[PDB]
Amino acid sequence: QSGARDKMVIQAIEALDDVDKVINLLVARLREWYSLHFPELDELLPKHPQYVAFVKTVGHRDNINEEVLRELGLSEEKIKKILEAKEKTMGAWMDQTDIEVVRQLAEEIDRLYQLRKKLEDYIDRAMDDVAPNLKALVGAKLAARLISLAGGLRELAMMPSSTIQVLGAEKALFRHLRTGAKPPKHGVIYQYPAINRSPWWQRGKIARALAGKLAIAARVDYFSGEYIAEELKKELEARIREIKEKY
Amino acid sequence: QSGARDKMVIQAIEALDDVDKVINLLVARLREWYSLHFPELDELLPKHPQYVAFVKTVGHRDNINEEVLRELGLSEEKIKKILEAKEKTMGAWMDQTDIEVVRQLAEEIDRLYQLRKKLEDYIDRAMDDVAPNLKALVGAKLAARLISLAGGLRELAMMPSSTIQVLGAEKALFRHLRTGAKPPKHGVIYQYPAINRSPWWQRGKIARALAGKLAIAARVDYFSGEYIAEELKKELEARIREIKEKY
Amino acid sequence: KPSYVKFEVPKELAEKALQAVEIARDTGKIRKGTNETTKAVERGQAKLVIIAEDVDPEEIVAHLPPLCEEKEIPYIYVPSKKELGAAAGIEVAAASVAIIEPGKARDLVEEIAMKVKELMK
Amino acid sequence: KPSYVKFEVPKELAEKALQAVEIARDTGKIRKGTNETTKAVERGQAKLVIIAEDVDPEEIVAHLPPLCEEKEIPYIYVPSKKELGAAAGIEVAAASVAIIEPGKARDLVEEIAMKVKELMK
RNA sequence: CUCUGACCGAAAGGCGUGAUGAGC
RNA sequence: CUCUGACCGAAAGGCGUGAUGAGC
Repeated sequence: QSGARDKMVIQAIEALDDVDKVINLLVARLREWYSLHFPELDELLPKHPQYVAFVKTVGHRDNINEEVLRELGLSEEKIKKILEAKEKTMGAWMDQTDIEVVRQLAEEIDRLYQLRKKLEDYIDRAMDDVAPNLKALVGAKLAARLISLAGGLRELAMMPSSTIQVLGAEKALFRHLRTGAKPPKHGVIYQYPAINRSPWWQRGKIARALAGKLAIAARVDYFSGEYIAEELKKELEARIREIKEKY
Repeated sequence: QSGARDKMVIQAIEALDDVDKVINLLVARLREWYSLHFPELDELLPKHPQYVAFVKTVGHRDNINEEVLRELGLSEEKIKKILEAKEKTMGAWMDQTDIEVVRQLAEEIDRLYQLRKKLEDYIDRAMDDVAPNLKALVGAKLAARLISLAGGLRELAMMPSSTIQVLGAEKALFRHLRTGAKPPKHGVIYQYPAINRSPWWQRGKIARALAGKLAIAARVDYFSGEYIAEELKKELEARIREIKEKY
Repeated sequence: KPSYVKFEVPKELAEKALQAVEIARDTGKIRKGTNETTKAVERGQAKLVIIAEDVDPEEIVAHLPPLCEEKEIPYIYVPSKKELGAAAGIEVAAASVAIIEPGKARDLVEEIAMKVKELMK
Repeated sequence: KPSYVKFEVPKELAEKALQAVEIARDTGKIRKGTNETTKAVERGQAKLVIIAEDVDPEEIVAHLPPLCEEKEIPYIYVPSKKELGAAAGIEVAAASVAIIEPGKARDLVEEIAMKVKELMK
């Protein structure tokens, strides 16, 4: 049992979100900065992982040609058009010293994407030793945010379903609770596919159903280690299609 | 001349601040997380590079021994501590998989520290081409903040000294300009040692002395590349003793 | 008797419990069902909580005993989750109930808790 | 004549500058000193600006010509910063001076701008 | 300091192991 | 959209290449 493993899982999911923040931050800098040398590449490569991968392995404009752009694995339209904008760009010239420091920034953002993947692998595997039922229902990541929002597995296992349904809506909840404003129907559980994409008019009842099952899965994970997730998912599948039915 | 190198120094100095933002964020996370395995190291290694270097090269409590701690290069009372706190700790146990992912985070932050020193040296060497005088008076880092706040060397070289004394105080200045409230006596130049460490009653006068000299230093860097910073650094020493003399 | 049943409840005590629930329903106030019951315990609004002993999965009511020890609320088992439910005035069953205000039952509540105070210790 | 002197001011014109500043001081409003002058230019409050040609370093006033061509304000050179200083009514020197409102000197201002429009083109 | 609480469905049935209402 | 603007010093002196006053 141990019993601190849920705390480390929490740390890791929070870590994942923290890592996400810095990637978004460094990438932005990377784009603003390499744009002094090559302004157009920005709109061409809206996908960060691709933009960072470019700067890192290509660098200065002089190094591009047809060759290196395929080994980068970008499509054929994308290549000739970036290849075109180059030979023709209005960007400032960079020295070898100048481009090297921005290539070092890219190299680091790449290390980070790998770190991000490492964390996401850890959470996914650790989640099988911590709350298998939660994983089965909502996915590894979502179950971690739930544990995380509640403060731990035990703290989750103690909550009424109605608290679970609103975890991660804390602002909305406390607003309602004070001024009698209309309550949130969902917190983080909105991510759950069946909720996030469904007629807006059945989203509330699905959240209510899912939270009920999440409460039972959490109590079992914590107090037994018994595996009921299959019944649970099926009984949930049942109740959703039944909701889907009449509306 | 080129003429875009001043925009590159700007990105670099903004980047240097971002890297600092992320290092903090991730180091705060490193400590919360590793503290689940080893609570007591937190206070014992208040200095970040030291905590990171530890988690990264030591890891699990089972590896701590008189040997590896000296090779990590920390003092004698420290290492007599950490050896009691360690075997007697109340922190949770960690498997191999659990500690491997937290050490990955600490290998990352380290890359980040090396990236920060790379930026710090790139600014320092770049400043020597871009604004040698500005660098001499205030140091490369501060000189880059000035250029950054101004919007570029040219913009900064078009300014009155009164603007330069307040660069970085943008809100307090506007608020003084709108309502009529007392003006800021300094912006970023507040870091100049002779300002922030001097009797509070002389700070405005040293600010206004330094702003004076920076405006002249920026005009020379931009319009000539002539090098006057020795006299400028003396006339300023004089004026600062002359200021200290009476107070 | 599933592990979450921490002590043995005399066939008698069980019978008063169910009728403490019944008159507390008409002359008093109760919250039927595990979520509402749990809510009641955390708000210290619970005089007593009845836990059925046939719950499936049994882990559903497994958080009540410790949560009750923490707020120092007395709790008793009854044999049937369907019986419990009819006692509270509902067509279906109920895995737990809490009495908020005992109404005309305060006598019964008191003595359930005294006879309970022993079985624990 | 240092590179920031972009045209050759006839010994006469210079002398009409110094007494335009002189009378615009008493009968009008001027700004003495390079930081006030530059402030007066960016605010379009400069009618004319006079710039000494003996400034050391010469880069202290080197931003005044470009900045003046963007706001269109006419500028002219006088040979001495001490002279310019006195003409402005101060004991020390002045690297540049701007007349805000000419006062009883506007006549001189206009013709300085006219003769100067030429030395540019 | 952490929503509501018995109805829903044309019926078959669903529903306190949570109906209904509800601002991630 | 980006402070103030001729004083300060017991004097020697400093000071529009910025005195004084002023909420990084």
